[PDB]
Amino acid sequence: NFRVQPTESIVRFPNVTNLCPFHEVFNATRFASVYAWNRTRISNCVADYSVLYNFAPFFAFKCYGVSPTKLNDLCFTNVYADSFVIKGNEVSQIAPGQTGNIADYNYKLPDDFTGCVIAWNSNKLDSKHSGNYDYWYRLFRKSKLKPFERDISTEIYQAGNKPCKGKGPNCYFPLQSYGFRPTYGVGHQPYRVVVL
Amino acid sequence: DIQMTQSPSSLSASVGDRVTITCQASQDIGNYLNWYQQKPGKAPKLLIYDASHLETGVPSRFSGSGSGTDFTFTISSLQPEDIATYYCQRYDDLPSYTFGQGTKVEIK
Amino acid sequence: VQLVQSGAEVKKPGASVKVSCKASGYPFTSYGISWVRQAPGQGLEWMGWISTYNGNTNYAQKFQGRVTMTTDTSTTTGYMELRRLRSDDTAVYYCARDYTRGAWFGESLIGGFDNWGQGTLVTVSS
Amino acid sequence: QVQLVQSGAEVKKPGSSVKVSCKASGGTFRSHVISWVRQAPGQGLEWMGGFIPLFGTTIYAQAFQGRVMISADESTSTAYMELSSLRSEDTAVYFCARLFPNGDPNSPEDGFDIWGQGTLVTV
Amino acid sequence: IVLTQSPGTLSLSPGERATLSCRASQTVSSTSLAWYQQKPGQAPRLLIYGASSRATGIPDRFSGSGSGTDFTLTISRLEPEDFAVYYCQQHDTSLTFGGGTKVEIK
Repeated sequence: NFRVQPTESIVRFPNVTNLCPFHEVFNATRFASVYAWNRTRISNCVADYSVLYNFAPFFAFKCYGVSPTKLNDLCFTNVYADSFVIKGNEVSQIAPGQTGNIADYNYKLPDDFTGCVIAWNSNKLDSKHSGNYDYWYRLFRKSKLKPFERDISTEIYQAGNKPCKGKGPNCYFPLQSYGFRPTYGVGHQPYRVVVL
Repeated sequence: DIQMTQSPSSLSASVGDRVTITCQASQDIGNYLNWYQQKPGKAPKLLIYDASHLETGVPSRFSGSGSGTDFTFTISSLQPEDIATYYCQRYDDLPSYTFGQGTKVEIK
Repeated sequence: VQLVQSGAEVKKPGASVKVSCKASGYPFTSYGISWVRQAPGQGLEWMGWISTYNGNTNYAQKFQGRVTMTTDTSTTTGYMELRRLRSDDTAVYYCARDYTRGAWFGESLIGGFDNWGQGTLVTVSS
Repeated sequence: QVQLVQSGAEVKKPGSSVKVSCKASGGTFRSHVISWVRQAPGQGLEWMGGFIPLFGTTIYAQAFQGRVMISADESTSTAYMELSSLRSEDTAVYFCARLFPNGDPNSPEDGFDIWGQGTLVTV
Repeated sequence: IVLTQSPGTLSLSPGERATLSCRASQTVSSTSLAWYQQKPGQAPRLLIYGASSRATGIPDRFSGSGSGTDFTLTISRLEPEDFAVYYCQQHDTSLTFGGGTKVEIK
């Protein structure tokens, strides 16, 4: 018998479906207070991620979760893009496992699958050589918060030597203006960071 | 010009190291003294204007003082990052912008 | 990011405006464009805001029926429309991506009036 | 008060490791998790990564992420960066600091930064 | 509440529209917030009261805008006139000055 023929035509269901809140967190001017992790529920979609791959050096592209590929291709409901600022010593803690000072008081991440958290230093962008004291974070909040919550709850610290409000002398701030400088380490450089 | 020079010109000192850095010009500056420090790999930073009164920024460590012929930009307490070359421009009330030579405060 | 705006707009005392704001190389749908009216010397008058997603609009009571913010979602060019133009009304405005009221909800969110319009220098001179 | 004496300033060459030491200046090291500053030459800042000798495993530098083998042995009165697989990228003034999680109940004036001296690495 | 002159070293040659973020923190109405130019080593001038607004002394070449926490002084075609040091103020909330964003040269 006889027939074969190849020519691939794969005209697709969509036409112009809305992209995503992507290129809106990757490219936002003012992120949230760190404990108020600006998770959204990223919108309906065409979240065809490739606008991911294009970007200049991230310095944190390591997909905290599934491989840094396949996100464009896989179809999940929402990746709940979080938005917050940090400085590097806190950014070190932003990873699955990897509990540390800020993922030990403020910003914790679960076992895996933190989307594809994409950190980067924001030297020129969140601190001036006046040594900016802008964005409030919580060290000595009380203790490490449980993996991946939203912490607009900035419960104050149990500092002892006193029954009244727990706070030791008075007002033990879980309100730490990130208090960094462009002349520090990047552990203490301004850091604006996108989470998924 | 008064053709700005600083005289101490190369005060070598590590952390703290009770500091004396003075932009004694050729002649007197009055209240027309800039004291500069340059942040390497970047654009300069003017910390202090006439004899004192540091800019918002470049913290108090680099501290302006001295009112006479020689105006003393002493550091109270530097740290390893305060490696910064201490030249000094002189804001002349009509622009003349005579900078300095570099009195770098060091670390080991 | 460029938010291409109109220029020396020539309106009249008794005309209505269609200011341009080319929603620039950002995913237009996932944001909202606020506006402020830089009345000459008067800082900026709070104009309002379009939700580039749905078009939820917080107009200015000053311009209640006057400002009626619309947009060409197709060619992504914002049209903040003000009737009541005049010489005393000939004042420049700008665009701003409203991240104060994060869009999609008409609800206050973190961030400021984000990246801005070029400028609509409305010349309604009489 | 506290000084956090650091090792010195020498160049190291590719493939091998760069040794530096944030040395103990009269106690005041135990809490004081000795992390590590890098300070890229003149382009930018950096954090070398440090070790967490405070009763647990170590954090590694975000920038290099896998061969930053940053060990630090506080009781021995020495810290280390222990960067195996160096090439050239260093060319920097790697500092030892009392990086943010490193205050004492004493010395609050040297609050959350007791910096070091610095180490010029290069090729 | 804090202010942040972002382009501390904004390098745009004369004759070209630039953008200078002094980037506040709050949603402050510019009714308070303002700008103050100082010669690079002198006392601040009354640069931009109203923080976008042009007064007598300011030429047209100086440009800028902004609200909320992202005040972008979108400066127009430049001059050495515009090469002083400009310090965006905040008359609101216990005035913290600006420290940064000059406009630089080749």
